[PDB]
Amino acid sequence: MVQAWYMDESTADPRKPHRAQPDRPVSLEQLRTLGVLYWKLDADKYENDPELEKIRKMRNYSWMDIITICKDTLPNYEEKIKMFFEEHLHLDEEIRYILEGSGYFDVRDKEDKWIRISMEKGDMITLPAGIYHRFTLDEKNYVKAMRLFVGEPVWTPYNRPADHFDARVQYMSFLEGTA
Ligand SMILES: CSCCC(=O)C(=O)O
Ligand SMILES: [Co+2]
Repeated sequence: MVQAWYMDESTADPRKPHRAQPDRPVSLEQLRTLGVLYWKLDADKYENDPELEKIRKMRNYSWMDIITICKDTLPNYEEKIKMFFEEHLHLDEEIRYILEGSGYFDVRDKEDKWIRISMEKGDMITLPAGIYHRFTLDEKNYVKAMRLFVGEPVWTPYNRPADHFDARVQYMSFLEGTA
């Protein structure tokens, strides 16, 4: 199953796992209290998968494309991966389905402590509008992912602090309502 954990107190080498000691694993159930949802799919079938279609229709993920984060092939690579990793939020869901490779999504918990979520081939995640998060490659330095969106996408990150947005206010209101 999908692995998530609280992080250690080192700020060095962000692509390493940074597991807290002793281990403090985080379950899919705890992630749901943060509004973070997850599905496991057969990523070999991504071009034609009834199971992905079910999720997309349920959630109205009407838009998708594919992105490959590779030191060589990605245009403006160095600036892009810097922007992914700055703590930020969006006014829309961030939905990513890992087709190849791997990476980490870090998200803030209810006490603003970092949880690291390890995403691998087959893993699909949605980070709710308003959640503070960031993304980094892991030490394998490669990921290929499907991006999905509810309608035509707007990718704009708002780097923390971004507390004034309605999407953030509504998300805080959502957090009051979960366990
Ligand atoms: C695994 S997708 C690459 C990261 C990304 O697209 C983002 O942080 O917005
Ligand atoms: Co983001």
